[PDB]
Amino acid sequence: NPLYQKHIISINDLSRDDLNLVLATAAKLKANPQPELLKHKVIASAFFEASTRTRLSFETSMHRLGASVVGFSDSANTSLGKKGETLADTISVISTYVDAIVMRHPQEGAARLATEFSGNVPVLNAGDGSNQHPTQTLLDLFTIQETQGRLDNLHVAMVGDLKYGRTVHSLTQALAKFDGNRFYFIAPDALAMPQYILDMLDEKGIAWSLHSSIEEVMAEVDILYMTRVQKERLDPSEYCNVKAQFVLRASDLHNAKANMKVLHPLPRVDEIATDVDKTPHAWYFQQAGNGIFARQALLALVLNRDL
Amino acid sequence: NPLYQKHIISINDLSRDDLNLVLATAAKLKANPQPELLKHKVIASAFFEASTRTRLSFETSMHRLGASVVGFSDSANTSLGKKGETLADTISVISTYVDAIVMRHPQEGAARLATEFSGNVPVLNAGDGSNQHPTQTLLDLFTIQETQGRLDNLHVAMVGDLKYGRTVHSLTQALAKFDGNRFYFIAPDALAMPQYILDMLDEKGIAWSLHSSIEEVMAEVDILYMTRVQKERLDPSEYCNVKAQFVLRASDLHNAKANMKVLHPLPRVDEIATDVDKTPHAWYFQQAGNGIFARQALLALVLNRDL
Amino acid sequence: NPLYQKHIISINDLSRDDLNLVLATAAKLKANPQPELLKHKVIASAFFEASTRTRLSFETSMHRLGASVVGFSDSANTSLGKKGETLADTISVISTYVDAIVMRHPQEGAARLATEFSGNVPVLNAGDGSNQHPTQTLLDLFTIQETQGRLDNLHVAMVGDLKYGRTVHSLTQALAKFDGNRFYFIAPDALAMPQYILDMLDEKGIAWSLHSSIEEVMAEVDILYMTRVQKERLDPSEYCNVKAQFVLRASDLHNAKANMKVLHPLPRVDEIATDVDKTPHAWYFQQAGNGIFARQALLALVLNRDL
Amino acid sequence: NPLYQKHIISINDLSRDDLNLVLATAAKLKANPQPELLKHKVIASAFFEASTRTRLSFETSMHRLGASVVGFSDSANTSLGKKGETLADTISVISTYVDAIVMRHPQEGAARLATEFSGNVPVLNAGDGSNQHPTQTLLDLFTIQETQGRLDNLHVAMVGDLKYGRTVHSLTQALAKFDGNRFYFIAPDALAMPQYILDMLDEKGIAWSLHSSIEEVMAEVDILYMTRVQKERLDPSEYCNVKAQFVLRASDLHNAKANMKVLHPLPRVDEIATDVDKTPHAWYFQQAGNGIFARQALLALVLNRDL
Amino acid sequence: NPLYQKHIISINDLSRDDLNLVLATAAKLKANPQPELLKHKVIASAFFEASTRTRLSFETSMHRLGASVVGFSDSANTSLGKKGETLADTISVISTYVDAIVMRHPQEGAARLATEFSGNVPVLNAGDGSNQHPTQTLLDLFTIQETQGRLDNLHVAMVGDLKYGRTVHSLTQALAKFDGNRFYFIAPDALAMPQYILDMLDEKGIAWSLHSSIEEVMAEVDILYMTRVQKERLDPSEYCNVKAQFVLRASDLHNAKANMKVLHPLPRVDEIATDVDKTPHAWYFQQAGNGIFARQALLALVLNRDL
Amino acid sequence: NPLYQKHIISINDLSRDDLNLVLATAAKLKANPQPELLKHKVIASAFFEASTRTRLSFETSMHRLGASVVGFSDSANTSLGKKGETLADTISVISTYVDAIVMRHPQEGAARLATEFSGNVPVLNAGDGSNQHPTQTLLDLFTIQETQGRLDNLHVAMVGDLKYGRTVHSLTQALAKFDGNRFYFIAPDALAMPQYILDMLDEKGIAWSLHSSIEEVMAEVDILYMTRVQKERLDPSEYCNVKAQFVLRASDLHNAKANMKVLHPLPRVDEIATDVDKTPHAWYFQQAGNGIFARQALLALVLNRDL
Repeated sequence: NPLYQKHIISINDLSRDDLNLVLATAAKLKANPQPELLKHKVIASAFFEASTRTRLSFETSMHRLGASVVGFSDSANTSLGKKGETLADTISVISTYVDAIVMRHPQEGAARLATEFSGNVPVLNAGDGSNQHPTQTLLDLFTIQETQGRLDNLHVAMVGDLKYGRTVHSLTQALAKFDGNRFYFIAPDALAMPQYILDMLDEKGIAWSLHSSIEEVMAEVDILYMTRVQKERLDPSEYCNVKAQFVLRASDLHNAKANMKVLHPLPRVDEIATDVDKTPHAWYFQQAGNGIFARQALLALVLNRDL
Repeated sequence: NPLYQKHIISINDLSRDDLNLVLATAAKLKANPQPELLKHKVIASAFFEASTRTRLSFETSMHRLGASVVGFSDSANTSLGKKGETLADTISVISTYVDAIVMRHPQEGAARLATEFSGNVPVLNAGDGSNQHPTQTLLDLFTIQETQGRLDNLHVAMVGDLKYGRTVHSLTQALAKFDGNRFYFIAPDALAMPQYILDMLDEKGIAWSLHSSIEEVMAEVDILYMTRVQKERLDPSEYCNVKAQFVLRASDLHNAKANMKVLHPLPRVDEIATDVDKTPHAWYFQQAGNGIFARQALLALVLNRDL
Repeated sequence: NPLYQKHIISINDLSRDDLNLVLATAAKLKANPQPELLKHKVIASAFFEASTRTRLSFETSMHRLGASVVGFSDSANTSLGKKGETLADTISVISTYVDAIVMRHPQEGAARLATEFSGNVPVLNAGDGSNQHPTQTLLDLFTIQETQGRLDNLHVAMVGDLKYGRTVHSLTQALAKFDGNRFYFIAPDALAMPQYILDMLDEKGIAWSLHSSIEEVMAEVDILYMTRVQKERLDPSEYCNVKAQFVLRASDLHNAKANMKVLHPLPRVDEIATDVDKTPHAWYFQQAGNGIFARQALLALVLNRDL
Repeated sequence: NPLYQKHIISINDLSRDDLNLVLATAAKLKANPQPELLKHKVIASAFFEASTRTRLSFETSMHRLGASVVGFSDSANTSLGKKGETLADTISVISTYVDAIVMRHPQEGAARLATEFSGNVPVLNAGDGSNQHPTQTLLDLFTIQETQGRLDNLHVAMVGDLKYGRTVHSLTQALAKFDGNRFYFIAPDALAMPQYILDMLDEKGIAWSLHSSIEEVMAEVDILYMTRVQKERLDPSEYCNVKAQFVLRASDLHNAKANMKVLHPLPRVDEIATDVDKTPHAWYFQQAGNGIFARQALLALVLNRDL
Repeated sequence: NPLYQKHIISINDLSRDDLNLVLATAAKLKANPQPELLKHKVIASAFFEASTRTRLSFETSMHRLGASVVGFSDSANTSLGKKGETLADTISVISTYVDAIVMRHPQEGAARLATEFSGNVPVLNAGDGSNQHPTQTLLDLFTIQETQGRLDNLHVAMVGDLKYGRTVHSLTQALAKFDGNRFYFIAPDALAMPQYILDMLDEKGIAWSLHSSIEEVMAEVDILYMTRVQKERLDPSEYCNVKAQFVLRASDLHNAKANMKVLHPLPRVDEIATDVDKTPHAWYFQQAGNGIFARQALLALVLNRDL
Repeated sequence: NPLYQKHIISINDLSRDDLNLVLATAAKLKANPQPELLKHKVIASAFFEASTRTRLSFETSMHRLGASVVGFSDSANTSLGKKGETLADTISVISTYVDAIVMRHPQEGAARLATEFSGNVPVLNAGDGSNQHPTQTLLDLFTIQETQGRLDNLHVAMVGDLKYGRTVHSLTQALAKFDGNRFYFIAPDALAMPQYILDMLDEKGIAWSLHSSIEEVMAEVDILYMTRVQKERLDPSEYCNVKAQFVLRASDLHNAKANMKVLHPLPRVDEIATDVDKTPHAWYFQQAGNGIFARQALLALVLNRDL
């Protein structure tokens, strides 16, 4: 168990074998629950910015494995919020209480920074600004493997705010660990996929391309990964991109392949019309449900050495 | 068990037998706790408006039966609060996590709407604007039965904001399912009992009347059900009714019958003077305590098929 | 077990034997956990002002002993916050639900007041304005005993905001129960140790003195107890004292004794430079960690009669 | 010239001869302007609450007579607004600068209070909370005399917020100084004409009556004086009366007498439909225009001894 | 005198002869002031949105001609601001007081609307949202004629926010009334010159072109008219254009013609570096100073029939 | 006339002869008004922070001499307030309109800075943060000369906030220009008279001393100059000094000399009890009234060359 007590900060820190281990464990737990695997563990749920899916799915997963939970959903009633306490001190103190810390924070690098102050307590990154979202990627991969039967040789389009989308940074890096995947990036110029991601793809000799509409790749993709504009992260010089520039409607799916799935880490705003919800391609709610198995798997592996 | 996996949205959806089943189960649990009845259940506590009694009594009840709890007490740190997510999407995602959803929301019909998006997950309405409050009614009935020995042939006065009082809408409908109850409604004209409630009573041939003071019915009632003006729900054209128009003081109880109990779903503001708290008639804190047994009963029946 | 079902409001209400019992129990639990001691207990975590350490350490302690937790971290989404409910009514209702109430409130005397409305439910004071903080004192004593091997015949300096520091009021009273302790108080004139504390020391014939710098006592102390200026409690006529008047830096420790420990109930603001964190004297994070054992001990003793 | 250097605070302080003198002077100025009557006077325009008509008509009148103006339209940038200065000190200082003070203030009695601090400088009350509005009354009388040819033996209805309407308090008192006027008061019960006004009418043996609609007096009135609900002055227990309870529409004028005029001190909100503006009865804009002649007259008489 | 009592709302309503009359009058007044031309006039200065140049230059001009001024610089202390009065009623009442109304309002068409309610009182448009600014254009033309000796056969570049720039809408229309002018428009795509302006130029057979930098027209222009991004008028989908896209620096003027002048209606933000202020081309402060003569001229012509 | 077109920024820039010229002119105008001295002048009243006395007395003085006034009492509705315009640009533009600028601004050095952008237009400093208030000093000197018959060989106490009191900085410098004055400074340590003032007194060999109560100098002073704590200028580390530390009551005047006058530039807050107002020593309202003659004098001298 390479994941035992491992900090889970960036997909960059995980190997393909690490990913495969989590996915296999998640599949096993989906089939055979272990209500007491983490009995007598107490885990911190430390959310410094808003969340519905990530926090509630993480906490549910903790309880499904028998662990207890303490924490907060915003910093306003913490001593950090009201008394001037630093994040470093906050983590140091919490790490004397709990067996693991799940943390979401608006600043890039906050989770990595937390590991410097958490002593021997594993930190799991539930999102650090626009940087990384490794556990979203674990459930995304689980979902892709479940619907496509594999994680290699896929055609994957990512649409929307790729600049600020921590979801796509992690997912692109993860898929780049498998053979022969092909990427299509569709974003406003201002919210393009960051150069550092593209450079990584080039170093690996991975094929990718840019496009100005969903329509021009619709016939070719196995996975259409839609994203929300990260409104709360935008620089003022980017506010013209607040409205979704690419909106998916049911009619846009006319030439989609039979195996194609529309994914979306959620929440969605204007980028997916609700009429998509009724097509066989809509898979974002199934995807969200898979967060339970992916996160149970990760918690079990990080907190229980014996496989 | 007719309640197994049933959505609990409106008293209108429940039969008298349903009510009797919950009450009998609540009495049984009051006498013989079952700390593990709901072991391995995880329940969502989804509160979109303020609550003390309803949320904490519901969560306590969950723990008393061995269930775990995830959720929120306000929408501000959810993706609905900060990222523009719809309520429908919120429920859809939460329903992939938990075994039941307890939900309170400021908009009439929100709980019913949630059932359209919760898939196979039971929704329990902890209050939907000024509409329904079925679990308050369950504990009210439990309390009335406990102090009066029956739910039929009672004289019941309801006082205060009957227009916006979801408590009295549900309770009136429930009591209308039993034989021979007599209702006295005492409210400002602007906050009168809604016509749809009155029409229902007329269809059943149930006796009711309107009055302009507590004093004129005090000698006749078995139950005096006081309510708070629903200040946060009032239309501007109703702000003159913010102050309690009927205030109960200990001296007003001089001609009360020996069996008479003052109920109040709470919280109270100005409508009950604290000197009432010392009289044998004051029963609102006992009533609140009965929320534990009523809500345990409901949870047990909804989530465990075998009686 | 003298602590069984005892309200824990003020150090004034506890005897030296009471304190010794908690400390011995805490040491025992540190060595031999009891994951099921409080199984089937449900405890209220009722926080009406901000907290990181106190609330999370208390809740963790509850879970470590197998108890469940319900409550809130601020009053904003309670009926007290939104519907005008009194604190008295709030406590009365919560006390019908839970087996104990842990409460922090911004008003001096609030915890004592709560005991008047909690019926047969024990109230544990997690801080009542600038008055008392008994559980901070329990962990402080545990920490002092752990590093000094005793609680008598010590030289203890307290620095910073002693007027509003509920931490030092409780700790001074506790240490005054043991033989031969010597106190050094270092505070701005405006935030001096309250006269009522000093009078108590005089009645017991306890030696104490005032000083205008850390340096003048550094060579003599076993414990340097630093505090944060209670900014949110200051009268406007005291705002000049918001900035720490005594700042501890690593260089100030040049003549500290080898056994000397720097304590701080935390959070800290400007009063301890982070370079202190690396010296052998820094013990505030260890101190915070001891909150788990002290609070487990207190919960176990209050809620389980059999030792 | 009885008005020379007279404080103009309440209609109560003026005699019928005083009123007649202002009106005759206003008529004369309407016919023959005196651009230099007040040359070398400087007058303070001191407005502590909002105004369009009163302030701009007063200042225009000052300039039409050759006077200069200094002052403010709100207290926010005065030392009273930002530095904690009392109203008394404010008036004392301003009275060392100017030849007269025109003052509007939200508190009843403020203008009277100002006269205690203004030394030998005349104060003219442009409205003091819900109390008096003497200069509105002067222009109202001018307008009534202009359209009816007299101020005696009229039938005058006043409609709307009579409780808080400083306009109607002053106007009723003024009209009560002439022979044989008959009053009809039409107001919500909560905003009825104050008892002190009614008592005055009774002492003089003046006929008045209350009515619950405009329609029931429409055929009989010479003057229909409409008013705005004084929203910014209402007690919370009066907020149900924010919406106009009596709305005048053109169709309501079907049985109005040929000489009947609709007056309104303005601003109007919902109480007069704009279709009234086109009928021969609409006279509120003419009325507002007469503020120039009435206020010129008052200024000329107060500030220039020689008639 | 074609301008006598004329509403001055849009440049569209003025002829080339009208413009020439104002300019000739302005030149004459610049050379020979008439301190008493408008003695005994009172003019309203009615500003419903912010202004430095327009309001103060207009009021100064009024005083230079001997007129008096009443009004407001924001609507907050008017009855429109605090009592719910409509703009229409506001204008109707003010028009009974004054001899002319100068009005600036945030809504396009507000000045035109005012003329419907001002009776026989001339309205002068000091800016109506993003629509028209006729008096800015009068001073611009005066300034162009002063520096170029003519208003025909010029090369004029307009730069910045041409969509929301009421300044350039009026100025383009005015210059289109003279022979042979050539326009260069340099704007972000989102803030391009409105189609209705361009269509007008096409109808007249006027040469114009679009460009993406100042540099590409610098060598050819007689007038470089810079503008501020109208931040307070931008739609959210335009917020990316808040920062000036074209910034003029002294070094950019290296190939400017000797007669070239940089104009800017002001205020400027980031679009003109202060090092331009020292070059012979900088003429925006001279331009602002010419507002006095242009506005005196307009006031004199509108309010005094005899030339 | 050395003052003709002179910028009036700091008392430091004026000679004793300059001061004597203003005072003699003020006395002459007090005795013989000149209603047309400044006819055809237009002056800017540019107030960027709150004022009652300074702005209204300045504007009154302008009108008393026949000048007109344009300006603003706060920056909120200027283009500086709403459109991002710099102060420099604001002054540059205003200086093309008016014959002089009276300016008050919250930032030290703002008036001096304005002179760099005002071209040939004189700037008169009505207060620049905590720095200078030259026109307050002119009226103070006028008042001292009026009550003491001289400006030399006086005993003058200054009390309150001397650090932030622009009033006392200017007044101390002015009095230091005359022979043999003796100063007593009474202030909280935190708000002591600035060192740069004290150094100036030392360079001139002027006697001064510090005291901790009004009482210890009461018997010796000719002038008791009280001041308000400059609350809006205080650093947070000074907020303990918000309440007046020295409060003057009528009883404190028991041993005052018969010629002693209490001055206060006003507004006052808590530092002078209103019972002082009735004693012969109270002279602050007379002092404020003298602002008219001092400011008329200054305006006349600055704007009219011929004496």
